[PDB]
Amino acid sequence: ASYFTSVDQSSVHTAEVGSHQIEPLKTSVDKPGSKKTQGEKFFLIHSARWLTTHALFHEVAKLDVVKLLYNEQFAVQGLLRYHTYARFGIEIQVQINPTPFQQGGLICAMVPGDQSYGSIASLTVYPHGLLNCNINNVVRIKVPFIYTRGAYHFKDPQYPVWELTIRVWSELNIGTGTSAYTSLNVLARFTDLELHGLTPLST
Amino acid sequence: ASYFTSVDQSSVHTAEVGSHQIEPLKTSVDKPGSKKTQGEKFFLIHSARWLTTHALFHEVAKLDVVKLLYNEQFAVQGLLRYHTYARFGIEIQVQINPTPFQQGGLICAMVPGDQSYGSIASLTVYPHGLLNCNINNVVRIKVPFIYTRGAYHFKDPQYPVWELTIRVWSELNIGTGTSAYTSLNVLARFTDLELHGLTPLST
Amino acid sequence: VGAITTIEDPVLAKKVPETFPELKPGESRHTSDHMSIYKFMGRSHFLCTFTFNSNNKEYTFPITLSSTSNPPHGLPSTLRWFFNLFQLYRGPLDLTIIITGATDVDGMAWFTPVGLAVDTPWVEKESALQIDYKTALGAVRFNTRRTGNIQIRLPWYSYLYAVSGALDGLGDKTDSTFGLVSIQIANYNHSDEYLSFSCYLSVTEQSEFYFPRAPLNSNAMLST
Amino acid sequence: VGAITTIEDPVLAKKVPETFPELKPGESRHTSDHMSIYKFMGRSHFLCTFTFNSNNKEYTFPITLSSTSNPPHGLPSTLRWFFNLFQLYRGPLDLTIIITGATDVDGMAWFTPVGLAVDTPWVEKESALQIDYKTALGAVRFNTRRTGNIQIRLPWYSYLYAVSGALDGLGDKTDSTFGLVSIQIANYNHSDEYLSFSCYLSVTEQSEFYFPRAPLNSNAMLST
Amino acid sequence: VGAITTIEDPVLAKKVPETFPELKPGESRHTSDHMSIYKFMGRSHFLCTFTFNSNNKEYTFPITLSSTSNPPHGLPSTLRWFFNLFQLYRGPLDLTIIITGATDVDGMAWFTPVGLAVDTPWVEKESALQIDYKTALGAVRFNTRRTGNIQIRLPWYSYLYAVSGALDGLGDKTDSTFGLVSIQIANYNHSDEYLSFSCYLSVTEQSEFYFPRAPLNSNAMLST
Amino acid sequence: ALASICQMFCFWRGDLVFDFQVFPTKYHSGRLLFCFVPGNELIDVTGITLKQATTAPCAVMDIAGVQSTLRFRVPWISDTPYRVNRYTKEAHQKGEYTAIGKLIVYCYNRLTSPSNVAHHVRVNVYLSAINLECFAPLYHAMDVTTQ
Repeated sequence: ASYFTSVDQSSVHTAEVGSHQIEPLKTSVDKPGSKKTQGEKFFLIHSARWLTTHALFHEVAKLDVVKLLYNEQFAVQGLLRYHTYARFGIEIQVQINPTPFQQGGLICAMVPGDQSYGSIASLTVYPHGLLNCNINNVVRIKVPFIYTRGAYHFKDPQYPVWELTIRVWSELNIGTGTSAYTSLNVLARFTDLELHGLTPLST
Repeated sequence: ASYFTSVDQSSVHTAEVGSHQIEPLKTSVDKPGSKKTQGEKFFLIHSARWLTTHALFHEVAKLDVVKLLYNEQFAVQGLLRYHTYARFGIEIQVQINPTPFQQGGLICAMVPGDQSYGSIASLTVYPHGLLNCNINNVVRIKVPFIYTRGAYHFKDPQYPVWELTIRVWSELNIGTGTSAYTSLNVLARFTDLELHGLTPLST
Repeated sequence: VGAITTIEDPVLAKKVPETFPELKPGESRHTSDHMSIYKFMGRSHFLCTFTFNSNNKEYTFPITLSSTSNPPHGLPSTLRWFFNLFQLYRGPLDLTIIITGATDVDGMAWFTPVGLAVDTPWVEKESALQIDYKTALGAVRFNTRRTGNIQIRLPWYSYLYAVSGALDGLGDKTDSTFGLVSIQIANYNHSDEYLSFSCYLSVTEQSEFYFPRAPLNSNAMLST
Repeated sequence: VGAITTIEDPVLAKKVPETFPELKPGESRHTSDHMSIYKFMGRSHFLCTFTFNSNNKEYTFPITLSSTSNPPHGLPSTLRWFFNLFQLYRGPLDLTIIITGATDVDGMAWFTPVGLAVDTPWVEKESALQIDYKTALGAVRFNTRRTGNIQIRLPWYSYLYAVSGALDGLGDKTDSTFGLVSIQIANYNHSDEYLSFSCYLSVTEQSEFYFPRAPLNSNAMLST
Repeated sequence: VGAITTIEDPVLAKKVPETFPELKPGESRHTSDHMSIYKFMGRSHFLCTFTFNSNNKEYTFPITLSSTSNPPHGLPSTLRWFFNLFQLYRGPLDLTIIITGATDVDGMAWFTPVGLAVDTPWVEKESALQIDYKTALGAVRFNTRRTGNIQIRLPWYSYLYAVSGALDGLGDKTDSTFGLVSIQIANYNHSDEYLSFSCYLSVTEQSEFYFPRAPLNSNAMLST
Repeated sequence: ALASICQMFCFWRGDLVFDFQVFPTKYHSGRLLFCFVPGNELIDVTGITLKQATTAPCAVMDIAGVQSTLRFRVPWISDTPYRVNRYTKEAHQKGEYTAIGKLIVYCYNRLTSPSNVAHHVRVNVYLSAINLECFAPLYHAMDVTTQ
């Protein structure tokens, strides 16, 4: 009993032949694919440059997390497309590559809903992490699910769940001749993902 | 450790907020979606008519099972598209609707590879079932995996694994005025499905 | 030793900072604390005010937690500040309204959940609703001669898990409304003496608050 | 009672049919049984034949389980019938070839797995392969004066789980070949006396068979 | 964690690398292994070939492990590849030679240790040695009518601890020779029918191998 | 070395372990992405963008540090238990493959560096195997695969 349910008067026993065989010598040694190996992997989101011309509190990359994860490119599209509702947690990577002759810093804040008004200088209240050329090039942020309904709706979502923001925390500076930029990358994955609501209508 | 693997010098602990909450009042009561609820459901394959003009041993519907299950329509497309290799068993439904004033019969045989030559009158050797207007309108066939390699390959398959065939076992006949046709349907599902070989290249 | 730390590493961010030698600063001298939310917002705060210019006119206002709506229509002063510190809210509210001016005025106030057919918000017009439709949703009928003030608890009835104060566009028009309170006046006959109302909102002990946000930049907070 | 059944229901299809009164028909009088596959095909059967028209020419034939290739090039007689009853095959084979006619002829036969660079099948031509390439794959060097017949076991070397006899098109060109056996002759100098060969294939005790198919319609079976 | 290492530090070079999640890949399905040297080189391989153009001529070839000597005189194909992977060798060899063509030919083959007076290598000339000198070193006398092939084990007789395949100049002329095998023919009288020989070298179970070297760059490997 | 052992054999299976060795200073910084793409070697790998690659298994490496070497172990993935050596035979055939798929190396972040050091970091690629099986010997000279 799964979903498709036959109700019949005349039915009959099925005719098997053989049965499931285990492999004494495996063809492929990797784990058999499933949800936990598909949905939960790391995916790439936004890739931009961080330049010295960005003033203080300029916004390098403004991202909408869930809207970006849903695309034909990423194999997690497989599940989400045929399911109407979902709820889930998110994890985030932010990786940059400073050369130690540079100096500066960034902030990566996960804000639920939208920033709206509230102060920029307070973004250390939201779950966050700080990039600095002195210490570390990587941050990990993990947030549970926050929303004003029971679950998210992919076809016509009410408002974006987690809209990530990145502000320049201190102006970038270099000496004479030093490389004037650095790459910037963002990674995200769903966690403990739960689906409901199968449907054809997505096609 | 899943697939995407970060190797870093500078890394750091992630910052959580809160934690997974169970729901004291559920939003949706159906089982959380997963592989076993998606891949293994019943899907529709071919729908044709069976008419009295079909002579003995005429072939009503010649089907290629795996080639038909892989299409944008069916939500099992979600998994198969992002995986290169697979192995699996198959189950089959064949449902018709005789009116008891008719008479006749069909045969549904699952032949691995192709029929090639061997005799039509022997199709009772292959795993099969018999439709008859006297007894039953439904058959269930369940066959394990047979193939000359380790696993199937969806992009450019060597040769179709299970190519289903249906022959008219005895000529259909009716009286004067009786309905001259009957609908015919086919259902199929993967079983114990195992995947390997993730890949972007499908897009 | 606690005078040096790496704030770029959150594990060491929970360290207890020490700098100079210190003593424990005794106790607080007054018993109650003022930093518990259920006390500070235990006090009531201002909400809105309106006046009736003619007899038999009905007035309606929603309680909207949105930041976008600017006073005089919206949340003023403290509430506008308080409902933007945190992301979500749920649970009942304690409403107190105060009557002034003219006397011998019958009135019937009701509460309308979000989304149901109701008068247009922030509009003073003759009632469009069937008298049979009003009392079904529940109402209190008050006279201004005897009391002139009413303290009543708004229930939590909504199809949302909770309501939020920070939203934009398509969401902010729907989720951000708590409910509608309406007041109809009758027997106002003389247009003189200037009947006027005022509301005051308070927070209960059954309310909750979730996921602290950032406070509002000063250009946001306003007054009537 | 066993004289009536419903064959449209497979559970009752395994019933033991009875019709009239009977007795147990004793025993079979000869010890061995002839219906065990490893006996019936234990006997060797015919495969192919070819003749050399000049000295220092090399001949090559694949062993192809395909039904599509019709004799003289293909499987004749019994083998063509036997390898189409079942879907798959794996495991070694026992090959016996027989030499006739002219004498004092050196020859070297080798076995080439599927897919590797090899002479064109069913073509009699001078060898294109380096003499160093031949003996590496392994070979036996035989003289016709002394023996004139050779019985040797072909190994199972393939990248396939197993090989199949019923295939169509793109698959039948690859999977359906077991391997190639080649024979080179040397010192044939006089073109007279008509040196000729014949092969005979047998099945081992280590072979297996899977998933019975339907036998071949009579127009399929042929002879050389 | 095993996905990062420092290969400039040999202690961490013996770490077991892990990258992704994996399963144990079962077993190998065929019993014997083909990567054991005593099996792969257990198979025989090609060595050299020569033909006699007249009666009562004697032929001699050394077995030289040197890389410098290029075929047709030297080690071809696999042996040339195999004896250059490792630095040293010692222990007996298994030699098999195969006779073809003309018949009723007596012959006597002997084995001559390194350094002792012997015919000039790779030269076909009448024997210069006393008949009394030949049989002392030991010999086998074979007739081509009956057998036509001989499988005989060359002993290890040398004044060296072992022999090496990679040498240059003054050393390569001496150490790199294993020994000399010679074959004399008699009663070849008719110059027709083209008597020809071939050798095949194999490795024993008593051989040893030492100190793995680097394999040969592709321009080194050749064929006859 | 791993080539000269298998150049004598028809079939093989196992896990090829690549080892990437950077030669930077301490003052460079940057990352790479090694994207494994299971399949055969005749597929078109070039039309793949960067975002599409993170789907397949990959590992992101950092250039600066005291670990210059990355050990990257391709798990064996194929429809058939054994691949084959086609280079002896002349032309291509459908279904008969050599590689288990292609490897890609992207540029994940750019390469930053001050003025007084070189701007480009060469990286050697090692090769070696584990759990390697073989059979069916032969003689072959494997030509250099170029590009």
